[PDB]
Amino acid sequence: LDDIITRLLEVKGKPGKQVVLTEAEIKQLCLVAKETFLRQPNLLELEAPIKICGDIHGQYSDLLRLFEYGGLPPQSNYLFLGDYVDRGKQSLETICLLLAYKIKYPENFFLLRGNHECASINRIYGFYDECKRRFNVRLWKIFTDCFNCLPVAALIDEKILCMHGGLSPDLNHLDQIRGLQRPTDVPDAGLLCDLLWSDPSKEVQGWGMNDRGVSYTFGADKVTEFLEKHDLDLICRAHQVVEDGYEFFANRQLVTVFSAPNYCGEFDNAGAMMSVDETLMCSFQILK
Amino acid sequence: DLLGLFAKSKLKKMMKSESFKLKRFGEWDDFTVGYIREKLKNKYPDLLLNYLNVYKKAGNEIVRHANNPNKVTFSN
Ligand SMILES: [Mn+2]
Ligand SMILES: [Mn+2]
Repeated sequence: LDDIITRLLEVKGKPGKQVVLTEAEIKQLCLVAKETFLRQPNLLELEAPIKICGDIHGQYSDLLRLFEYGGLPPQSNYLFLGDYVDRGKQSLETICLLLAYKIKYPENFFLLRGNHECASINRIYGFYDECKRRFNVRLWKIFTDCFNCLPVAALIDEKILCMHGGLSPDLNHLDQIRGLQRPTDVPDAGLLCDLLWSDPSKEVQGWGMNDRGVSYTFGADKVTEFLEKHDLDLICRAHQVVEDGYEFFANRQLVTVFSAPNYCGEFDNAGAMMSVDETLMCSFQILK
Repeated sequence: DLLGLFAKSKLKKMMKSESFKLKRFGEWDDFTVGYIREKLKNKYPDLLLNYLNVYKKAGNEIVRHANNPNKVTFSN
């Protein structure tokens, strides 16, 4: 309903620290975005050029900085790697805008599921409370139903594999991501869990138990083997705050992109976005 | 009144006996790692990582070919 959707974008395109939308509007974004996610596959097959952002964590004003740098949709294509909500002050503005652009430019704008797009997590780490306090808890369940449909990985020109978290001991072929059943919660263990939860480790070779308490660490050995086996050049993931906004692993066979600058007003990290051009030359735009 | 493959009695024996362990790992191969981890119930992580890192061997089998001739590079 293209008139409603542009007024919504227009209004969100403004700074503040108060609501500007109705519950029914937010409900609409969640319904329509959900249907859009379910039309498109769970493993996205995207083409460059495209701009790739990592965690935002409700840092709405920084999200606007990122669209400044990259160009508002559809001046560029975007893939976000999840973690839109939690920790920041403005999760609602953050997710509502992102969902609006998904609905608006569905062939040009993409969002993956982060481990925080999960009820048992965002219950605890702020989103549920932001929902209750600015609207109500019913709007939280509406987001949950929407998040449960978020796609889980994306493959760029068949050479860059993107997911929020990392590799899985159960990720033997990429079509297994395509086959993940969508309206789902994140199970405690297994492929979907690991795609949203796993981390690269410089210290631990192979598979290690993840200190977070779910899923795994993978060493540079696992990355090397995985890229060779699946004829991929790069893994692009997020999930971890990194000082310089991006950070290479395993001879640059993987990169972590985290887009929330100065996370929680505490980390003093830079945020990054990775631009992939048509030749798959990758470059990084930094926010301090 | 049998035991499951992942009975605690068997996991302990696997900790104590390399040959027994190898035999059970033989059967653990019939399951996903997700399945196995849920069965281990957050005990015997040493068994699971040994299974994952030592007993399981990775290929060098290439199982995919990408039809894109481009190759990732990094800018200056
Ligand atoms: Mn994370
Ligand atoms: Mn995070």
